[PDB]
Amino acid sequence: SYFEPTGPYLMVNVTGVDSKGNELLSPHYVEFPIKPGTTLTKEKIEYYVEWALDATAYKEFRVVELDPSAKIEVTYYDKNKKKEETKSFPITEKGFVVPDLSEHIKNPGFNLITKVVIEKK
Amino acid sequence: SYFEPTGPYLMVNVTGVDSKGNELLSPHYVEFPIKPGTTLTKEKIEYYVEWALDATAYKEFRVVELDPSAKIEVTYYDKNKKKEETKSFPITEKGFVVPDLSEHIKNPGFNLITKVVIEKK
Repeated sequence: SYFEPTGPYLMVNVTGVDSKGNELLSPHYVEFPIKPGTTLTKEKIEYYVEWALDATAYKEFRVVELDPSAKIEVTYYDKNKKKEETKSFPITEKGFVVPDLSEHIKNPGFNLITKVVIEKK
Repeated sequence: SYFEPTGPYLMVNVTGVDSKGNELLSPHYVEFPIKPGTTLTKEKIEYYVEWALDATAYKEFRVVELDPSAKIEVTYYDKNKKKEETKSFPITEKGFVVPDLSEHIKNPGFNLITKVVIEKK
């Protein structure tokens, strides 16, 4: 889309590095629409980062591992409290259900800013 | 300096916003040399962010508050473990003493990536 997204979305900002820590790919920005009620698990997230890398020179690379301390975070301004609120969700096999924040913001961006180790298959 | 810094440094990456959350200033990158043994406290850190804003249009603005969840973080590759290690330090009045990581890296960058609320004096 050319315009601001109309609903919740997953914003993937990933830095790709090799197994020795050398940066291969700079923070690459990609948006994916998501809907409240969806369960986001570790495998689904890895699939979104592979999808993200498809727009790069590293489209055929295997994603070895995501930084284990990586979390999905959403920040918004609560209008009724006049305060900024930030929620964080862990990336696990059980996963978490995407909440509906429409009461505060119609197009919340769920952020995944992390480093990923990649390698040739 | 035009070249890569030769010793430890504090890297300030701040986003300035007003009291309603409007972004006034985009992540602004500034480096300050620091030495192991120095105690970095909340007030010293606020002083570094004011110093950082002096390079911007918001040089006369008062820094109202730093995001309370902001931490100072340093990431490096431990050569003997062949693993990346990340250390985080809280921003408090007691503060923390800057460690000497020269065994692993000669010019570690202590990162402060946070949002700060600013206003006219």
